[PDB]
Amino acid sequence: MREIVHIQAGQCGNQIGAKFWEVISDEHGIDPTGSYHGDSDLQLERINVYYNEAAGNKYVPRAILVDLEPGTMDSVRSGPFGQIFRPDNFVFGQSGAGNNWAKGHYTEGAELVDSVLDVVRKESESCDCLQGFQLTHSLGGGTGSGMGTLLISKIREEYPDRIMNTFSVVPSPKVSDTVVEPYNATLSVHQLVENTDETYCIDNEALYDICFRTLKLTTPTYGDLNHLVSATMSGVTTCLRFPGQLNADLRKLAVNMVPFPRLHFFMPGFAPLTSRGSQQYRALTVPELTQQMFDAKNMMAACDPRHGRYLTVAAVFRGRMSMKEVDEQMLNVQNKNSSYFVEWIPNNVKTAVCDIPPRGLKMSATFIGNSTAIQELFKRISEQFTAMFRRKAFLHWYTGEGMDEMEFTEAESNMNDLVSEYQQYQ
Amino acid sequence: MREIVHIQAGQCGNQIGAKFWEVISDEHGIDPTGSYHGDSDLQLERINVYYNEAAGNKYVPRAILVDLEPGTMDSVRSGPFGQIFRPDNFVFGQSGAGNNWAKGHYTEGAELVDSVLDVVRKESESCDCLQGFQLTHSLGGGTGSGMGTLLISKIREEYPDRIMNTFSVVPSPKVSDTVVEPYNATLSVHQLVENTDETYCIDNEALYDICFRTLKLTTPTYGDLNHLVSATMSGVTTCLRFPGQLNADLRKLAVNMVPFPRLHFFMPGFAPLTSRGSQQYRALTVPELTQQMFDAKNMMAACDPRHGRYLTVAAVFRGRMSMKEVDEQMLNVQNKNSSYFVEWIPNNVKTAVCDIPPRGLKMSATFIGNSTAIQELFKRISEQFTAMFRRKAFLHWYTGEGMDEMEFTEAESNMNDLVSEYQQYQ
Amino acid sequence: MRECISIHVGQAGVQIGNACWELYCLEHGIQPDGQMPSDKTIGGGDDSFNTFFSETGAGKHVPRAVFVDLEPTVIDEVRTGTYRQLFHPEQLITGKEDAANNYARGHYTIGKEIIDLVLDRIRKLADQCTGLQGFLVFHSFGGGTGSGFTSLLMERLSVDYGKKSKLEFSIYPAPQVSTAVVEPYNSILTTHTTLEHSDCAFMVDNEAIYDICRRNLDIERPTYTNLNRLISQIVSSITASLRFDGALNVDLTEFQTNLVPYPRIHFPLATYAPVISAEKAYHEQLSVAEITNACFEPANQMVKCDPRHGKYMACCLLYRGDVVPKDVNAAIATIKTKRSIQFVDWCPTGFKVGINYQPPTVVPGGDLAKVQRAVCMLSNTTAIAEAWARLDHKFDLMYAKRAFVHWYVGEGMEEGEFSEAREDMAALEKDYEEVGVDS
Amino acid sequence: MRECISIHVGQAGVQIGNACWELYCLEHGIQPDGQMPSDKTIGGGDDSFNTFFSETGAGKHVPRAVFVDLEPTVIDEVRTGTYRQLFHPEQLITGKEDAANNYARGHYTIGKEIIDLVLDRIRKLADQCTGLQGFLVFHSFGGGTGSGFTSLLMERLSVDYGKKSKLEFSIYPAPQVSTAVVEPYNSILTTHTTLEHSDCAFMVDNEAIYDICRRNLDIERPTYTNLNRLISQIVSSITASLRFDGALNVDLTEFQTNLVPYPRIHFPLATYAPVISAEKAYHEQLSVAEITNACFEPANQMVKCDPRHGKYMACCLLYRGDVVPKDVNAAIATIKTKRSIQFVDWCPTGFKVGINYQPPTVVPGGDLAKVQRAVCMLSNTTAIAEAWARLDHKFDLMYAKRAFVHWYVGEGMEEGEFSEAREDMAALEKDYEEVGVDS
Amino acid sequence: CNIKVMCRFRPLNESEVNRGDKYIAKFQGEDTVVIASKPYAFDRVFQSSTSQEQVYNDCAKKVKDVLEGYNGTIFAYGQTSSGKTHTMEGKLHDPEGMGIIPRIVQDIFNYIYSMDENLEFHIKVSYFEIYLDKIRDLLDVSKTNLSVHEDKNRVPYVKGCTERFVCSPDEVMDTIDEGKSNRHVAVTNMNEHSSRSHSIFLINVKQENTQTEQKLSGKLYLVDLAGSEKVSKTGAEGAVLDEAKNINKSLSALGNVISALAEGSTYVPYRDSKMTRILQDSLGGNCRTTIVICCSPSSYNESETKSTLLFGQRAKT
Ligand SMILES: [Mg+2]
Repeated sequence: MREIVHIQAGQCGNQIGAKFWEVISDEHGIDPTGSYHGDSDLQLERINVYYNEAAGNKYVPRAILVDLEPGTMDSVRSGPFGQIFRPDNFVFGQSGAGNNWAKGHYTEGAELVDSVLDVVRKESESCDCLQGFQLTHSLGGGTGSGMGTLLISKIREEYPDRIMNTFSVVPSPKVSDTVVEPYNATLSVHQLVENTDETYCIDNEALYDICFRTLKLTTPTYGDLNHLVSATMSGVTTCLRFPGQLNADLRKLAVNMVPFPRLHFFMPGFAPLTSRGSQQYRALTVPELTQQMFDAKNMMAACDPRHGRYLTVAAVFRGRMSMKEVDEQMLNVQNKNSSYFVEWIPNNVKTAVCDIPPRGLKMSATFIGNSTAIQELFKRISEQFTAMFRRKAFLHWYTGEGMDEMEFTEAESNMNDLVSEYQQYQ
Repeated sequence: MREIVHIQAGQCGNQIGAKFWEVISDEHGIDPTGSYHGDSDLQLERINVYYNEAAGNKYVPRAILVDLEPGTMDSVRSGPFGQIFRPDNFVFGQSGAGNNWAKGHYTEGAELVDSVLDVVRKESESCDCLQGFQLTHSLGGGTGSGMGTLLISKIREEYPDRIMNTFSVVPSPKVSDTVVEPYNATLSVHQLVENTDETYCIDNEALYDICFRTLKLTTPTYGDLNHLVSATMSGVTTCLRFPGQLNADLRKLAVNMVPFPRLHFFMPGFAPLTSRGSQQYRALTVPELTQQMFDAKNMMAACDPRHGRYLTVAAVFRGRMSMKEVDEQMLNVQNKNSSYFVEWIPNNVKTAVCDIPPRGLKMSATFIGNSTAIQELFKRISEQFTAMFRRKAFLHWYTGEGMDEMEFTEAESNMNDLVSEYQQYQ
Repeated sequence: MRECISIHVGQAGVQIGNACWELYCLEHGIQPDGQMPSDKTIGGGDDSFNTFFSETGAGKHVPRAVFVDLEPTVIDEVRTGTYRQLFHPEQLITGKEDAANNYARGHYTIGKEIIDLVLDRIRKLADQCTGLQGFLVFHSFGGGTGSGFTSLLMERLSVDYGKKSKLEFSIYPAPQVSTAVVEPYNSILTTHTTLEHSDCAFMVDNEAIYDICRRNLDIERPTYTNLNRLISQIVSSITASLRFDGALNVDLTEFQTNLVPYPRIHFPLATYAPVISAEKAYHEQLSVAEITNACFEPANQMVKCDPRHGKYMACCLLYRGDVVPKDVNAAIATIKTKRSIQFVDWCPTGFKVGINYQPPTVVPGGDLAKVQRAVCMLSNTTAIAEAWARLDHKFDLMYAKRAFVHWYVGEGMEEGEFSEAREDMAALEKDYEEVGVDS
Repeated sequence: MRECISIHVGQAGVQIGNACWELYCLEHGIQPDGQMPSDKTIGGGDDSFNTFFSETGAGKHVPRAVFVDLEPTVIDEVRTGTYRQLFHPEQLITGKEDAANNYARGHYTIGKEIIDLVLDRIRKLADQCTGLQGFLVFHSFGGGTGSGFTSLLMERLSVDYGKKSKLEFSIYPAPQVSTAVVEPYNSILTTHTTLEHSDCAFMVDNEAIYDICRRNLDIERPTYTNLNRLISQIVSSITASLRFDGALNVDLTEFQTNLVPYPRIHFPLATYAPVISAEKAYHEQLSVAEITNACFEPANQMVKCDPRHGKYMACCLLYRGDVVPKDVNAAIATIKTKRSIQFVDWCPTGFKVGINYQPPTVVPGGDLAKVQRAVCMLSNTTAIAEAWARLDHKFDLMYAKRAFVHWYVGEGMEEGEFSEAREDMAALEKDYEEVGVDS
Repeated sequence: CNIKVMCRFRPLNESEVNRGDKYIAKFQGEDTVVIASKPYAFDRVFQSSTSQEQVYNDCAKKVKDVLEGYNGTIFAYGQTSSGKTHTMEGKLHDPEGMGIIPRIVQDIFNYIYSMDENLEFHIKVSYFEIYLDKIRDLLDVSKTNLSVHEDKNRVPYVKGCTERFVCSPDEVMDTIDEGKSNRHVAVTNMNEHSSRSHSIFLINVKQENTQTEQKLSGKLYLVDLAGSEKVSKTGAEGAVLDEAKNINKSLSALGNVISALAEGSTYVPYRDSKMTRILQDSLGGNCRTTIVICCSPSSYNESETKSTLLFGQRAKT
């Protein structure tokens, strides 16, 4: 029960997912081939939150892989754990997208939105009472932003109540790699804000930090950034899939963490994170976890939270705890930083505990923060926009597909308001 | 394709040509007998620019030999490479011409002009789309000047577009050999100027210099003056007949070298030129060529170009070059003499490169200049005229065939204008 | 994984192309006689090369070219060389006469007899393709074919097809070295073409490439067959992401809305490094932070203008080889700080990286080293507005005495079609003047 | 390669001719009895000699002569000598009486009985020729046949034929040596002939040739049979380009429009060198730059007038032998500079070279050396106007006493036909006076 | 001064208002015309309203001095339907409806009917066109392919031209029409027939006085130019193309003549274009020449009339 469906869209979304479904698949003991070789009868008990049965004892996941360039959908299929998506699920147009948001929300996607909106319904009715759609997608490219946001505003009209996730990788100036981010992003966010109820902002600057400093790698290929955002995703939903001593689901977090209707731009994080040359020089019990977890250098979202205040905070633990450790650590790190947690909300830290670790470890914790610090993430974007748009630079490639000029101002105002209304709580 | 026909007229024209067609014929590997004994399959590839096929694998050239005294046309036939012209081509009247221009343009040629104008058409329709008529002829005798100019103004009415060459040997005072040059010449030039688009002025004074000084011969028979004007002619059209790295044809030169409609009296030149006792004391790469080429003593046309300015210049190279040698040598010799090249035209030097040398050598270059210095060639002529005509000397032998007296003044004025309109650009 | 057609006009065109294709057929294993020594043809989707080829029968591969010239003399070296078997002997068009550096003679009078035979071998090729990306139009602003005949081919290709991407690699008149007295008429005359009917116009001069061959490559006596190979690898990299797997791909349409800040301002000027000799190799351990620095020296710009005097308005950096995508970030970092590399304000974003995996490939008997990394900036700028200005001070003289006008008005054109082109290379200059001022 | 007919009048004529033809028949290999020892007569065009001969049958060659004299006594030496077999025995006309130095007696009264028999053997010879060049009219101003009979033959030949070239070699009265008391009537009387009905009139005196035989040839006791040989080689060279291959040929019509500045001024005066003895040879290595200098000494002019006092108006130089055409140019160069050789201004061109290849040929028992070069200036001048003036001061006396008038008016003429000839050698003098003044 | 240019923009018909071509002109002063923000500087210019007789009052009055004793010529230039045939030939039979040629011929008959009886004058005409670079006669169907030669004083004419005296207007215009009837082939399937070849009309007036035995002459040239023609917008092909190629190389070459004269250089290229050689006297110093260009302000002909001005813009500097 409590089933979740999964939508990927963009080169990001797909290369994140092909790792996601490798961590998930090895939690539940699933081979590549769909067969099963678990060891504990606990794994195969909620197998049907991210999976479907198929004859002969094969298990096939609930993916909807989407993108507008038919190369990605082949790269996925040859990787390890590729035999597994059942092939009708992919949906690929064949004309690329071209880092132009317009061509994903009006023209070259509007004629692909249905061959996916017509696989969600095929995959929304083999389930008893489902719970939400995940949507993992880079907010910078052309498919991801425009095509994905369109997909989302179509999904939120045939299902106006189920819950809605997004794992959106965000632009960052110090590792920027395209020249029209500040149109892609500020156009995408004017429509994530009205049509989702939780959004985990990963971004690549910080995700690089976390592998230079902490995990102390010579060379971070992308295969070791996606392998952290995968673990945050695997975390935020670990009570739906295992027995726990204080259960929390997407609905739990999405009611305890959102203190008004709009402010739902969380930032994730994960702990432990040890360069496994350094691992024998640190034995973690609960407090080591909860102190690494609130470090300025384990916010996968690029901002320093000290210039802001955590409005609300969540902590989804996994492993055998002793729950007063959890409770008193949280009271500790709530009374040590009395100036970093907002006052007029008491007991800011929601907790939860699962019971199986991620395999190979013994204790892990997935932090989900909601800080007013994001005041700065959407702020720098606006600069890199309010100069570019102020000279209609790069503008024609957008008017050429139908958008108006006005629509840009709409987005701009509607992402300046938001910053204003984190700023009150500062 | 791109075929050229060939008209000779006068004792000059014919003794030039019987050497011409020996250099051309040995470029393409042609025996005397019309047969073929080349070695490289590249020779026989455009063989049909100066040749025609004939059964049994004989090759026969496209000559139209013309003159009014039936001795020349026999001298040709017994020389080496004489078996080759196919005998219908000759056209000989039998009453000499008598160094009287009149008898070549009104009376004793007007009744031979058709038996040649009726072999050009026989030899203008075995070709796909031809390109021009050459016309090699001495501007001093009686057939050449008058008969040839008549032939040319008839050819330019059945073909008002194809291109028109002339290789006209010009009078010179210090080696003059007739007493009515200054009527022959100034009457011929009033009609070369209106009816050709390029004219290479060879003249015999300078051609003698070039064999006393440079080539250091004891005795220049005529067989070693014609053997230089032959090589200039063989040059000016070497891209039509071989593969090159920057091709130039009669149309190329005739568009890059003529800066107004009338000023088309070029002066040629050739390099290397080494007394082959002196040859081992000089190894030429490109710069030696391009420095000999602009010497006052390799302008086959008698004038010193330093008292004038090159309006435009062309250089048709042959051999394997390294093209920046060519380009930077030309910029060099364009910036060393900033006062000898006219200003209001930049980059005066047109270049080209063929790929097979003239056999026996490894590098050669055919310069074609267009200088305002010719201001003096037509100037001295006018003196040797404006005295003679001013006493009607020698005049009766002209009125006796139909010309008027007025026609002389016409010519005179029309070769004083020309000098005026090189003189502006000085 | 999708395909693009190539046109070659003029003889500089054809000979740029000779090397282009000797290189392409080496990047994929395609021998001179059309074959690729093959396998058991087990498949289910097999498009390893298709973008510059088409498979036909029994194992032969045939390229997609349209070689066009009115000169009948350059193509023949093709038709009998070592690339005989391979091209399709009904593509290489060959007219009757040549235009002889007379522009008016490639537009109508000597070219009205070949467009109808070349549009046809375009359209029989634009329909053996499933989906089509772009048209690469190699030509040469210098001569006459490549100035009139192309201004005809492009206009036809822009009202029949209409909305495609039409690229353009074109040789420009240099400021000093030249080989035509009537070049500054051709150039100013083809400007009405490279504004209304094309999008990218990668100009490349000649003296510049000559330098790049004398200072770096340790060859002082070059030929055209060593400039064309560099102008060939620019193209094997601007189209190196349609054709191999990538860790961050950039497709022949992504390029443009990354690279063109306005409808008209679209003349980038390329670059490339490493260009190192055979023995000056081992004293370099040329890792990414270095080859991204070679690109901004104002002594490797393949178009002799000074980029220092100017302001960039975009960039694009298509690295390739063994490049992992953090080093590029430290590299672009270093570049972003410098003085004397002045990015304009209204583009604070700055760059567009893009990486591939295939090493740039070598051509036997060539003159480049087996490097394991490469890069080809394509950096729009304002500095280029100081090359065209040059050709203006080479035309406002050769036209004040109407010199050489006769050969031109002779074949139909009029005296006005010159002053039109004047004002229309004057506006382009005014506009790069404008978009550089800071607001 | 075309042909010219010869007439001989008077006995000086016939004997000039005897040597003329002994030389011609030696230049070509024609034995005394008409044969040329022959070959297999394979052909297809064979005109080695034709200009002064005609082939007939079985191998005999017959010359083209018209020997005419009213004296019946000189021809017979022909008709029985060693040249018997060869001439055609129906050409040598022979009248009844002789005119006896009475001009009026060769014009009508003793000559009306031979013109009709000589015009006939002209016209049977002017039609065995394919195309005809000219008439060489040898005669002698001295006696009476050669003054009246020729003035009849030339007028007939000039209204029947009309437009041909009619040359004329003629012996003139000397200033001192003479052999006729009534010469200065003949001369002034034949002037109306050598203006209206001829073009070239090569006069040659006698004392002059006598000198040229005593100073140079080392013979002090000459005869007529040693003046005639020199007057013979002038003619074997003015017609040496119709008859052999040349490196720069000059044809018997080229001559005139090179050599005659006006309609009337056409009396050139010839010259010739080398004329060297048999033992004064080896002390000379007479190369071209020398024999072109011998021609302008005012001591080799075959007509005793001083060329220094005068001005040339044309020249013509028919070199022959082993002469290559550069040496001639240095030679004419040297001559063009000198003082005391005053070319008139209005002819700055100056000269007309012409070369051949056949060595001048020797006549056994002669008195000239086997040279390998030669030259025959034919230089129009103004100086000759000072020979005719002489004969005027030999006629304005023998006519003031009407001396000897009776023999003349006796045969029809009138007293006026003398004053006509007076004014008509007065105008010629006025005109060479004129064309020499500088403008 | 020496040379004068004139522009005249006709009014608009009913075909244009049906299609509704916009009005594109703009004027200012009496010198500046402007179309699409480009300034054209001239000498003398005329609106949709100015009347016929001031045209020649400011254009050809100073013809008076042809009859009084020096030379003169007037060109006329015009693309299709731009008023050429309306401003020269004109309404033949209205005193206030005629064109420019009769506005000359009438002044000449006036001058000859109003002058003293001690003087006598002669009137002479010639009519020849240029086509494909051969000077054709018109008054003689078979005399074609003429040439040209000068006299001893270096002033040219045509060797063979048919010259008919003239004494009465009807004589003049009769010649004019008979000549018109034989220009070379002109009319098309559409309405682009714009006089495919040039035409020249010589009016010779010679004078002699018996009081003083003084004899003068004046030559007066009327040139009707052909229309410039591009080779894209037309689309021509084959034979007609050879006409195009030629017309241009004349006009453009003609340009140079009208340039360096008005400019003031040292020597002027008169030989390169058969027509300028026929005029050679009638353009130069101490001679009066004026161009009469005609231009439409409508839009369907836009890219035409731009050119129709640049040519004239040459003849000024
Ligand atoms: Mg001759």
